[PDB]
Amino acid sequence: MSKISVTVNGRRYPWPRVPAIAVCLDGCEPAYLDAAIDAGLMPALKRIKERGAVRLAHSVIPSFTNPNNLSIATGSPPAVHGICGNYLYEPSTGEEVMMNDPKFLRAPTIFQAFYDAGARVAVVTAKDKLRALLGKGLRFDEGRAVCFSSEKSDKATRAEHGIDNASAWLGRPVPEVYSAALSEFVFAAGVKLLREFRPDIMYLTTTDYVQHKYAPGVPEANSFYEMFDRYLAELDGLGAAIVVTADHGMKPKHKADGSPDVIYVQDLLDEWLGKDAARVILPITDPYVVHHGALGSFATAYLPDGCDRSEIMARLKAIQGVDVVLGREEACRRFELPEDRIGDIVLVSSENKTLGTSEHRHDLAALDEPLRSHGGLTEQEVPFIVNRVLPELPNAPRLRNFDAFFYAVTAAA
Ligand code: VO4
Ligand code: NI
Ligand SMILES: [Zn+2]
Ligand SMILES: [Zn+2]
Repeated sequence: MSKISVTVNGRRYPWPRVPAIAVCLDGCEPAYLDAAIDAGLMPALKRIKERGAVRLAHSVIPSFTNPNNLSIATGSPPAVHGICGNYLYEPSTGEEVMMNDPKFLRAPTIFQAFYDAGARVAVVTAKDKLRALLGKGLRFDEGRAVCFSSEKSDKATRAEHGIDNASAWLGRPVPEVYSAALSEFVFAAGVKLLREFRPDIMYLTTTDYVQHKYAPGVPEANSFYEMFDRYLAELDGLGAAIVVTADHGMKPKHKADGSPDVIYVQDLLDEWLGKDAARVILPITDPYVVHHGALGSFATAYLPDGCDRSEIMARLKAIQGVDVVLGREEACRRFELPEDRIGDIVLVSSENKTLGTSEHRHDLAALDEPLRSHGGLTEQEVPFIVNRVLPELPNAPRLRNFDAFFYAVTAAA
């Protein structure tokens, strides 16, 4: 007998004999897990690590939520699926269109590929805009797919989500968006789906609310992972093959005084090239939000015609805090990004600095806690833990977070 498989974006996925689950712990710097385990708060993960396969994997660069979640969902980098930020910039017209609608996804998900082959597939996200992206190509008329978010769980319908009101179904209220509970709801939904729906393939993804606010090992961070461990214990106990990984890590990005340490890339380009001659894009989050939430460690810039790119790149690279400056061609090759959705230059900042646009209008420092963020090479390294024996499993840099499903189904097969 030849074995059954599903081929997705040039990778062959064996059919899982038991449910195959990937859990994306948003912003989970490996240190978070080390600290919670050391505090005796994660007995299940502690045992799973001991008896399973423990690795570190490399995220996609930019180490942001959407590019990484979509890489995990498709088993491919942004050069294939097309989601390399939160919004793209039109060189002419000067228009900014969003990178949140599914029509911008250019490759099928593993979920669709398995669904189309007859599998039972489940996707639970914390935020609803990711739900729509991740759910592309799923159908809800055969009782074989479930896809909803914690955020809009009470709005779920059979015809569009595969379930009528996930809040009522789970027996928990819709959580606050800015809360640990938004992620807890995902884990609880995942367990109930495993019990009652028995998916062949399931993805659970969360938010990095807690991680942006609290460093590894502080009480509020520890309590989050303590909470997660309970659900991990239940999933593991139910017999699923599980990969626990993250979309990206998290580092402190604040000066000694606790204020954001920022390099304002637009200001610098204004002086050298003329005001608004170039356009700096910060892919971390939506461009019409200004409350310190738009600070990450990766930026791209669209330069005016007939300017010296090589000269502009050399000046930025000389700045302390700017670790990597590359042209579109080199950046797309190196980070595996699509050329048609990236600027003329790509900038990556140092470990404890971020990249902003300009100081005129600035970015409003609203929340108190010292800045923590991601996007750079220093948030690329993520945990990759499997609850099965897998001695051949590679390690970083060969192992990617978007190998999660490949190894989940392999472990399940
Ligand atoms: O939604 V994010 O983990 O790129 O802040
Ligand atoms: Ni909850
Ligand atoms: Zn994230
Ligand atoms: Zn984040």
